[PDB]
Amino acid sequence: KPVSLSYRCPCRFFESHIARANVKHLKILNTPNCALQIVARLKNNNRQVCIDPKLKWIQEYLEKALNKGRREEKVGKKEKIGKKKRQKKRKAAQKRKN
Repeated sequence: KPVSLSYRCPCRFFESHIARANVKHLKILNTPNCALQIVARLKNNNRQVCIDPKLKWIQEYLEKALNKGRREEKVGKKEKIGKKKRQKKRKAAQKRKN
């Protein structure tokens, strides 16, 4: 492979052999808009490593990661998260009664 300019994400390219039974505390790194990085600590090795996002057991975990890396895609319609610019959208829930 030729040497790229300086494109680099927090984690380098991940391992497509890592197992769920071989991994410890598992986290996904929120990159620049990079390939979501599954950062894992190896259960036996103790070493930090990244899991391949396309791994068949990872795809399931990815769903979890998708629930983590969620932006203003819906957020229902009663929750006005609040921004610091413009805010031309209005999500009101003035019917507080339950």
